Amino acid sequence: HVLKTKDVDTVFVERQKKVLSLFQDVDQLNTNDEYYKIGKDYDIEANIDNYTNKKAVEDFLKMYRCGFLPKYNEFSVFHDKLRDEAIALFHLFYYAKDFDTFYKSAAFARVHLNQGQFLYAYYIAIIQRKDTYGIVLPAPYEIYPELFVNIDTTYKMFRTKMQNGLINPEAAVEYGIVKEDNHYVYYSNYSNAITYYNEEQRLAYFTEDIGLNAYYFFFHIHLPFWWTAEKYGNLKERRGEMYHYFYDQLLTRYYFERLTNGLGTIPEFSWYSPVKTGHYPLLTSYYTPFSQRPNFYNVHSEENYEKIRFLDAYENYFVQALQKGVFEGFGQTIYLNDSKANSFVGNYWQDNADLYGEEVTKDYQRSYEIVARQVLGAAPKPFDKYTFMPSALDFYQTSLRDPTFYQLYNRIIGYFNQFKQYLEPHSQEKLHFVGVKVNNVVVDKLVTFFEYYDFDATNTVFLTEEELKTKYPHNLKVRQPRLNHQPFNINIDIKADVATDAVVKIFMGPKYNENGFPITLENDWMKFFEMDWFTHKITPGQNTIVRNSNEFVIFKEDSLPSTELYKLLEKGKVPFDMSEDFGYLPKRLMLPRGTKGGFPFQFVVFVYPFESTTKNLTPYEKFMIDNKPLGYPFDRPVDTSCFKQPNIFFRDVSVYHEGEYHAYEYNVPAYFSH
Amino acid sequence: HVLKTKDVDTVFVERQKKVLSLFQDVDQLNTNDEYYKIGKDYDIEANIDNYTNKKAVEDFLKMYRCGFLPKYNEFSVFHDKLRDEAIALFHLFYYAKDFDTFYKSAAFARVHLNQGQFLYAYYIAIIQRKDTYGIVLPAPYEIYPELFVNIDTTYKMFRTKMQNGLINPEAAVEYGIVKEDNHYVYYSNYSNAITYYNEEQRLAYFTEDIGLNAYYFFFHIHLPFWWTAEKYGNLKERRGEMYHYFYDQLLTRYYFERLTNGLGTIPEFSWYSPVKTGHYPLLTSYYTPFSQRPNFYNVHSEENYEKIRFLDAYENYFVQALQKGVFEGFGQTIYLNDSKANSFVGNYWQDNADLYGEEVTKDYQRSYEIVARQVLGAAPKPFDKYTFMPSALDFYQTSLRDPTFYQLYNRIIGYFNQFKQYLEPHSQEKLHFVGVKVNNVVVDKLVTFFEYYDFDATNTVFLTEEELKTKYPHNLKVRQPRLNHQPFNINIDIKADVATDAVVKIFMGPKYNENGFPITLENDWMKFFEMDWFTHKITPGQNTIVRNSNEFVIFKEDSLPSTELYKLLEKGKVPFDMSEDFGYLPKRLMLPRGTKGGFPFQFVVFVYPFESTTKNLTPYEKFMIDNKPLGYPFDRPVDTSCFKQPNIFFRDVSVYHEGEYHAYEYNVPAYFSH
Ligand SMILES: *[C@@H]1O[C@H](CO)[C@@H](O[C@@H]2O[C@H](CO)[C@@H](O[C@@H]3O[C@H](CO[C@H]4O[C@H](CO[C@H]5O[C@H](CO)[C@@H](O)[C@H](O)[C@@H]5O[C@H]5O[C@H](CO)[C@@H](O)[C@H](O)[C@@H]5O)[C@@H](O)[C@H](O[C@H]5O[C@H](CO)[C@@H](O)[C@H](O)[C@@H]5O[C@H]5O[C@H](CO)[C@@H](O)[C@H](O)[C@@H]5O)[C@@H]4O)[C@@H](O)[C@H](O[C@H]4O[C@H](CO)[C@@H](O)[C@H](O)[C@@H]4O[C@H]4O[C@H](CO)[C@@H](O)[C@H](O)[C@@H]4O[C@H]4O[C@H](CO)[C@@H](O)[C@H](O[C@H]5O[C@H](CO)[C@@H](O)[C@H](O)[C@H]5O)[C@@H]4O)[C@@H]3O)[C@H](O)[C@H]2NC(C)=O)[C@H](O)[C@H]1NC(C)=O
Ligand SMILES: *[C@@H]1O[C@H](CO)[C@@H](O[C@@H]2O[C@H](CO)[C@@H](O[C@@H]3O[C@H](CO[C@H]4O[C@H](CO[C@H]5O[C@H](CO)[C@@H](O)[C@H](O)[C@@H]5O[C@H]5O[C@H](CO)[C@@H](O)[C@H](O)[C@@H]5O)[C@@H](O)[C@H](O[C@H]5O[C@H](CO)[C@@H](O)[C@H](O)[C@@H]5O[C@H]5O[C@H](CO)[C@@H](O)[C@H](O)[C@@H]5O)[C@@H]4O)[C@@H](O)[C@H](O[C@H]4O[C@H](CO)[C@@H](O)[C@H](O)[C@@H]4O[C@H]4O[C@H](CO)[C@@H](O)[C@H](O)[C@@H]4O[C@H]4O[C@H](CO)[C@@H](O)[C@H](O[C@H]5O[C@H](CO)[C@@H](O)[C@H](O)[C@H]5O)[C@@H]4O)[C@@H]3O)[C@H](O)[C@H]2NC(C)=O)[C@H](O)[C@H]1NC(C)=O
Ligand SMILES: *[C@@H]1O[C@H](CO)[C@@H](O[C@@H]2O[C@H](CO)[C@@H](O)[C@H](O)[C@H]2NC(C)=O)[C@H](O)[C@H]1NC(C)=O
Ligand SMILES: *[C@@H]1O[C@H](CO)[C@@H](O[C@@H]2O[C@H](CO)[C@@H](O)[C@H](O)[C@H]2NC(C)=O)[C@H](O)[C@H]1NC(C)=O
Repeated sequence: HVLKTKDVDTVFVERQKKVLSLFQDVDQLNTNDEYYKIGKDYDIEANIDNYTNKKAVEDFLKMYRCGFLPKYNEFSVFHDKLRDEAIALFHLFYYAKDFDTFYKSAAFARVHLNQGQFLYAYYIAIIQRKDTYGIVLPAPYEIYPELFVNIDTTYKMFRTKMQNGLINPEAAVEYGIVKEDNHYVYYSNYSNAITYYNEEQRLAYFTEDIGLNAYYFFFHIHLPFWWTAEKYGNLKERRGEMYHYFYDQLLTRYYFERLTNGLGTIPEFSWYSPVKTGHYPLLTSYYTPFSQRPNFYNVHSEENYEKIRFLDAYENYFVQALQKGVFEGFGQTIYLNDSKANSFVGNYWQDNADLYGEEVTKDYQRSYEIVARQVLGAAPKPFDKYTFMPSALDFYQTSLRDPTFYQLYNRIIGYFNQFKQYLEPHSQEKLHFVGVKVNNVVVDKLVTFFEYYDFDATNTVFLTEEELKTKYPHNLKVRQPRLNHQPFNINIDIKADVATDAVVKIFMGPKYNENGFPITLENDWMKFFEMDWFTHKITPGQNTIVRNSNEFVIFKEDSLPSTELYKLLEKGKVPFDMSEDFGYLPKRLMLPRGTKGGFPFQFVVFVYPFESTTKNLTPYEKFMIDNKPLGYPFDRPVDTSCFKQPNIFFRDVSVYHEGEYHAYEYNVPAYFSH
Repeated sequence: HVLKTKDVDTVFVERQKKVLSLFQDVDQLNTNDEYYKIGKDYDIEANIDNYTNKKAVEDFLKMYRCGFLPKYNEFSVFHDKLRDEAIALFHLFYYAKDFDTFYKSAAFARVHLNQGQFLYAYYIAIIQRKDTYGIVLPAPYEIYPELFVNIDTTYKMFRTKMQNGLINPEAAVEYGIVKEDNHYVYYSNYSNAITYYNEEQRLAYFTEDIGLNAYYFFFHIHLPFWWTAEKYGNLKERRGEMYHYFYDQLLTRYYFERLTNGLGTIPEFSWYSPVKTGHYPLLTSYYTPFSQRPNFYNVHSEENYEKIRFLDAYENYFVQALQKGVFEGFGQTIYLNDSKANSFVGNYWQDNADLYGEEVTKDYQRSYEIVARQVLGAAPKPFDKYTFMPSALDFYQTSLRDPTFYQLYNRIIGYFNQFKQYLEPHSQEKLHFVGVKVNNVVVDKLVTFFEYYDFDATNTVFLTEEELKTKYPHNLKVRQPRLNHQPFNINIDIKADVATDAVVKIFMGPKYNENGFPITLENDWMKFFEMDWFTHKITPGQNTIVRNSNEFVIFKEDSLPSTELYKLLEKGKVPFDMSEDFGYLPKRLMLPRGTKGGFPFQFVVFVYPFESTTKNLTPYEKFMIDNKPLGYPFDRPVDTSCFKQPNIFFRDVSVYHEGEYHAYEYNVPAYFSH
């Protein structure tokens, strides 16, 4: 298994090394590094001519002269002041006329501003600026290790750095601390191996997977809710569509993990009753432990009355719009069948900039999601604008760790899916592919297993004045057994009459509902996980297609550590996926953990005529190369019919799991010491 | 597989035919039957000299002159008036000087009294009277089909009888109605195939198994809570022990079923909060449907205020007694270490006759169990002393159907197990068998599966005047897939120093807790299901014991329908087990349904010195042939020690399940019509 690579020129390489020079030892400043001198004395005012937008720069300066979030404090985009500052900073980065002015602005920020705040605006700018297109971003877990690993292993790294090494390596092994080469390796367990407060803990290997969490972070920085989608041209008109697709797909995938663990559907809650599923983040900031929400949390308390009424009102509005058939307000009146209605509900639920026709949201345009994250996070109200007790719900990099995150968005998609039943359902004729028929589909054995995975966590530690004189160590390694599966083929048999360009899609869906009974397309159309999308020229007669799971376009390879990125740069290359598909879900997670006896699911292949791609979303996500609605044909209900189309095939499938069932078993000292 | 038989003489054979003559078409009277003429004119008063207790007879006559529960009304021993009348009836039967007087009294009852009331006292008298010892009892599901099969199938039988056969056999098949020979067979689903109101429904194949339920009914009539245990001699002093053992074992067996179904530990509840798991009995009486308790039932309502205070007080008394190290009241002072302590707590929790040192319980001796069943049953207060809306908790034959049954007794055994930690824990020395060592234990593959089981359900129907002139039809058969498992051997390897008489016990226990983590003997000693108990002579050197599951003494063969009993009688024979082990749990249920991949458990063999059997309980249950406390050595905690005793062995074991996972699949017309 070789990783696909891509060729880059000398300019790109030079810009790549520059951006990476600002992603090192992020919680500390190195006066020996070139960036410190540049950044410390950069005069934004004096170079105001090197920015395409003078107003944005002046607003930044005006804001900056008043002070920004101090260093070391936690930064969260869900807090007004912090967000506005971060956004002003983003504008300073985005409007730099050229890479050089941008780099200097970045260095300025790195030296003067809050590390978290800088990293946030930095990450987004690299994604948004045209001149940095293709630039490979370092893994978020490598940049925010304190957000991707529990305190028990963070504390072990702290103890190692404080002791300046291992004092008794033979004893350290019993605490998962091993030395390999010149690296210190830390075997890190998911939380279900240290605390089991509720049954949802059984899903910890999935909800705490660094790749899954990185995936949500990438989703957000690819296109922040506070920013307009203008830059992406077409996506703007299809933004709400993308919202639905992303969350439906994520919720459905999470649902599958629940199913193979016997946890049933995503729980429903009320803002007027205790929230059943609590959550205890084993994370910490530099000033406080993350807030905890005990099981059966009394959410309807005096501190949340007003917020709950707002959330209620927000839901009420939508439900009433569905009833009367029209969305009023926001400067327009949309009937449910309007051609922009789909984008409206999506933008409405997310309360994004595009809902208002602006480039950035304002503080007074209150958000359902932000307020809901606030009350579900269970944190006491902020001490002040710059100080708050964070919860898993305050970061896109830790959101998926909280069971209520899925419950919140499942509630939202719940309404979105209700809205979809008011639309014209897909007719049997529009779904039919005259001349095309799928005679059979055979799927190879589906097997999951846990496999060790390492990543650089050195950013967890603080370097010595002497250590800063020499090259960075990239000394610490965090090792966790992560979910994965064996590659598998899908053999498709297609009997055709005429020759035509066809599109073939591969989905994965449940076979039974939570109670073990047969699924129903009428109520379960939204439970199909899109796995593949590709064009294929169908020749008259017999057509045999073989798609290997490693080829599914929906997923990407694991990221490589910054150190391997450099070696690859010497060759004038960059990982293909890491550069162009950084937002895709890691392929090692395309399958939910199976069971020893094999858990029931079904694959489905659908092939339809290839045609218009005039309003595709390639500038956003590469695989979106058609005009059909995202998730087609499971994007909305379908005109109930008891006789399936010949161009769609459903194949039963079983997901088995090999090796140790529980991930923590691979971190038992007796085991890894062999 | 041949069923063990037993030889019986002419006297026995004649009495067996007499007792069975009163178990036919029980809801109807046959004036053509000999018993009718006998019973209709039998004069109890005139024969008073034929009973060994004249007071008992006069009390029955005095009571009977005021009236008894009318025919067709539902009978339940949990209602005062009904119980008192039944007990008087039981005394009339128990004190008959000889079988003939007994028979005539019974015939009198069958003609004049409420069917259910009669069957109840009849069943018990047959078990208690010395001259009827060994008499075979008909299966309870054959006598009370309307309490062992849901109404959907009962209504089908009614339809068949009203039509006097099938009007369209070909159509009837699609509804589970089939004709085989001269029988009408009805495929009957467990409730989870028709309504899935909560996750507990997943357990319906077990909680509704007719054998499991019959088992509870037999436990009761064997020795009612309202009767003293005097007749059984030693049982009286060890009654409490027997109470703990019966329920703990049953709760543990049920816990195993939850485990392989991902349902965790037995839920805990509060009398002051909504009861989470509801229950919908798909049963009916002749006047009303059974009462239903919806999920999240508001149990703390004005109707239950006083009852709940009584229940709370009952529990407080016990908790405080434990805290102060002594039980006070009920005519004595018992410190926790008193030899009479164990029986006191069991008799206290059951509020039985022996708690008071009386023959039978009185109306004012309020029962925790009866009141708890009253409020958990959720039925509205009784219309009057003879009329009430029944719940599954009003019958020993339907109790195991209701999830709260296990929650109630789990709560009670929880208190019993807390009491046991105040006693002297078995020391390692007493557990040690000097010179005996179990080197190894090997268990054959553990495999479960569903298999069709039939029983006579003709009592569900009413016969015609003409049909009554001829022999009873035994026309209707109920067919259901019931749990079962393949036979398996356990090879025990023992290394002895000298020769001795040893006792060997076999238990099945969980391997992991509900969260999937290792079990702990300090906290899970009460979770070991006793499977076998037998004496074996040990010779010096190497010993090898091979026990087949069909040999385990704790279980019994399934019961035979009454028609088969007659045929066997012609040869002067009766089924061995049905005769003297009717109270045992059906062996086809000794193993919980497994999983396709195999669910983890562990078998443990323990061998100790065979000695004293002075206070054994053979008169009650055959297998209780020792002096040791029931469930030894897991009858109480053990002096925690990380080093295993040589004479005890634990072996990991996996229970797989073959064929269809869901029982209802075997009742699908397309399936059984082949
Ligand atoms: C415990 O607990 C407690 C309780 O809580 C606490 O306390 C707290 O504390 C805190 C802290 O400390 C505080 O705060 C702080 O304060 C301070 C002071 O204040 C004041 O003052 C100021 C100043 O003044 C001045 O200036 C101005 C302008 O701007 C003017 O106007 C005036 O006049 C003056 O003048 C002067 O100036 C100068 C001096 O400085 C010179 O030039 C001369 O001298 C002249 O003359 C000011 O500004 C203020 O103001 C305010 O206030 C007032 C009243 O009072 C008013 O009127 C105003 O308006 C204002 O106010 C307000 O407004 C509003 C309201 O309505 C709001 O917003 C608020 O409130 C405000 O405030 C006063 O007066 C100060 O300074 C500081 O600041 C800082 O921080 C912040 C945040 O926090 C920011 O924003 C800013 O920007 C700053 O920053 C900085 O720092 C930090 C730390 O802290 C950091 O992180 C950052 O980064 C930065 O850094 C920088 O700086 C520093 C110093 O400062 C240095 O050091 C550094 O350096 C480094 O680094 C670099 C890089 O970057 C390198 O290169 C090097 O090398 C190294 O070295 C840098 O440079 C703050 O704010 C408070 O207050 C308290 N609270 C209370 C209640 O009290 C404590 O802390 C604790 N403790 C423990 C231990 O934990
Ligand atoms: C709708 O809804 C409504 C509402 O809920 C309902 O109503 C109800 O109904 C019911 C039912 O019907 C009712 O009840 C009833 O009533 C009746 C009447 O009463 C009256 O009367 C009586 C009687 O008297 C007499 O006797 C005595 C003695 O014992 C004396 O003393 C007197 O004087 C008299 O004498 C006379 O008469 C006689 C006749 O009888 C003769 O001998 C001569 O003539 C002389 O002179 C009485 O007892 C009563 O009393 C009472 O009351 C009073 C008041 O008024 C008082 O004072 C008293 O004390 C008494 O008691 C009381 O007490 C207490 C109080 O505190 C309480 O506990 C209560 O209250 C009581 O009451 C009167 O006066 C009656 O009779 C009836 O009875 C019956 O039943 C029961 C149960 O229920 C029982 O227990 C009994 O025993 C009886 O039984 C019977 O019947 C049944 C049915 O019913 C059955 O099941 C059984 O088994 C039995 O049977 C028998 O008999 C019959 C008749 O009756 C016949 O028929 C039969 O036949 C058969 O048999 C065999 C088989 O087994 C064969 O063999 C043959 O063939 C066949 O036929 C048998 O025999 C009851 O009780 C009520 O009341 C009502 N309620 C109201 C509010 O009103 C309705 O019903 C509905 N409907 C629908 C449709 O659903
Ligand atoms: C009054 O409200 C209107 C609309 O609600 C505001 O107009 C918007 O202004 C923003 C500039 O911040 C534009 O980006 C939008 O396109 C405008 N939308 C509409 C519908 O006009 C207007 O700014 C408000 N009045 C004032 C004085 O600000
Ligand atoms: C008052 O109550 C006491 C206690 O319940 C009764 O005493 C019992 O009497 C019976 C005689 O039938 C004895 O067998 C018991 O051993 C006694 N128990 C105790 C604790 O003493 C007493 O009989 C009752 N008195 C009356 C007049 O009914």
